[PDB]
Amino acid sequence: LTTFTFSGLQDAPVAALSGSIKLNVAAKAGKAEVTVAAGAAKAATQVSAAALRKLSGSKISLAEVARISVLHSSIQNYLLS
Amino acid sequence: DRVLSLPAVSKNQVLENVFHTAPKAPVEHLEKMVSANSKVYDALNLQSKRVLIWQVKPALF
Repeated sequence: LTTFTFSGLQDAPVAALSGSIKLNVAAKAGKAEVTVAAGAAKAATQVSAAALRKLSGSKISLAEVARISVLHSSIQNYLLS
Repeated sequence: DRVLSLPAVSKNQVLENVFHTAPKAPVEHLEKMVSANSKVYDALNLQSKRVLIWQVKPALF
């Protein structure tokens, strides 16, 4: 990712697409009313329009944890398939 | 020449032309396919101690 991102609470998802997890947001003039539930749990938090802009400040930077290599695991995966 | 009116085919030759092959036991299929499906269980279960799922689709931490 770049050091500056310009996404969040503008043309965001206002609804979920599955049947397994229920999302609905109330995008108000300043903030959003995000309330989500996935089966047995409930979650209702408050985010602002500048709260998602702070989210991409530190990046996650995922990486494969492989036994030998990502290359070797890809070749082994092809041999398994 | 009383011996030439006996059957010339010996009891040995009857016992080797009747029981020609050692027959397959039915438990051999069980023990062989169990000793190979133990390897199918070991590599491919998600509860084995040596699963291949971390050597094949590594992780994303």
